[PDB]
Amino acid sequence: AFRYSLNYPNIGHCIIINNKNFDRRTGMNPRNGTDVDAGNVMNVFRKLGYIVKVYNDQTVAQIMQVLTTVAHDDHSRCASLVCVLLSHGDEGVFFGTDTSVDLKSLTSLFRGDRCPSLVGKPKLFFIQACRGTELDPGVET
Amino acid sequence: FRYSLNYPNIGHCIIINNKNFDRRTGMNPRNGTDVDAGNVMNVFRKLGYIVKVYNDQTVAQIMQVLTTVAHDDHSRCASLVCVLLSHGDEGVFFGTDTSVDLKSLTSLFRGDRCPSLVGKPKLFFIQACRGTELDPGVETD
Amino acid sequence: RERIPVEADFLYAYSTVPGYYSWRTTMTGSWFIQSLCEMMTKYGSELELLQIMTRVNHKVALDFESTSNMPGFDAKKQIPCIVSMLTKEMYFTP
Amino acid sequence: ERIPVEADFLYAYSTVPGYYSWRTTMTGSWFIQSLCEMMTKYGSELELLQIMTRVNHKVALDFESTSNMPGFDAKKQIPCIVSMLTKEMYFTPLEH
Amino acid sequence: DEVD
Repeated sequence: AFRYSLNYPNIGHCIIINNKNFDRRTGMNPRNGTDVDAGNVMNVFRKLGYIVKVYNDQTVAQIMQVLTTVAHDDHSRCASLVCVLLSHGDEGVFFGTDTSVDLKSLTSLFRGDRCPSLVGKPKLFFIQACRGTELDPGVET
Repeated sequence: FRYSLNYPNIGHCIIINNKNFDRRTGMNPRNGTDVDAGNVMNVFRKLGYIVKVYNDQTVAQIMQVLTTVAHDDHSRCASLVCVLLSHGDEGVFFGTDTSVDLKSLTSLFRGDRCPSLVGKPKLFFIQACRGTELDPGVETD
Repeated sequence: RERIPVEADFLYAYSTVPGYYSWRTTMTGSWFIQSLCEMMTKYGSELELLQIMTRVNHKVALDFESTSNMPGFDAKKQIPCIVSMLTKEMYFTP
Repeated sequence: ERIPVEADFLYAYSTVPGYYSWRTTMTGSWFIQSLCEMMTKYGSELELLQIMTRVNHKVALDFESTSNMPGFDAKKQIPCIVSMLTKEMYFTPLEH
Repeated sequence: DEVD
């Protein structure tokens, strides 16, 4: 089969982690306009059939609770899983409202030996966050 | 859109092929890499690439090879292909002598460092280890 | 039954390159997410997801350029980074 | 027009960051032999990301390690396709 | 089978 099957009752869930306001004494400026990102995404995936839930201003621990709970649910009836991550970041790390966490720690919750009911099914992460401080100057064609 | 093939040459295929390593490294021989290198050569030569194979290259040799390719004129080339066959670790590629950061190799062709290739596809194929984790697999249907 | 890698069938669609900053506007939002939503809207019911993301890459690369009156941060560009461990084509409509 | 200096790269990795990458004795690495067989089969038909998807599938399904080395037996692999391409990539002017 |  060349195509992931859509022969499931539900195309699946869409979890949006939307981080706007951060712990002040970390020095992270608010992410103004992240609310339009989250509403735009929610509407896109809602109209495609996904069941969308939005989690605003989650700490690292809270993100893990959210995604650990999703990973332990039953997805027998779901064709896929979507996860949109909107926050600050650095190289390899995603920022809660409190501090950073390794992205590998978020994504590995859905690994095939840990998330059985999503085995063989597309698991789709979209990650809006910085990955460092380098800036791309561009080049004229 | 699609990358235009309307060029005289589809482009160059550079293969870096490392079988035997400096005994000071302790890395074991990569027996059968000549099978990989010959299969790649045959494949890309059949689509019109001009294939050059560089065998058992040290870090510094690799760097000079690719820097030369970067600094050449590809105005007639539609694309560039580079195949890297060696040992590796997370983010690094082993010359026969020691490791080098992969970013150092590939950034030689970045848009502002290699203007002859701006807007054309730079295609790397990397056969190397990226760490020491092993994938146990999971049974499905 | 058959065994598959525990890391199979993931797609990590990053807004930017490893090591690079990621650009967002206060009014319209993220360059990447805004471009994602636009291409998903136009093509979600017709194209395969990796093809969609390549068009998102085209939009982010060509349509946006930064502005900041801290001129070390001005006139910068961004390209997203599509990381696929997918083993089949992903279409959102059968 | 200006384009990003990092644009129009593809990094097709044999394996996932942090992971070992597997070879056969002397029949080639799993990744490169699957790449060559899908290039051979589809290089005049599919665009590059479609090909590498079928490479990911062939590596993920048809290979499993046999080793007497402790802890290395019956292991799996999936390649890792990193695209900053901005267009479809075909290797022939007309796909058939 | 062996590793890189």
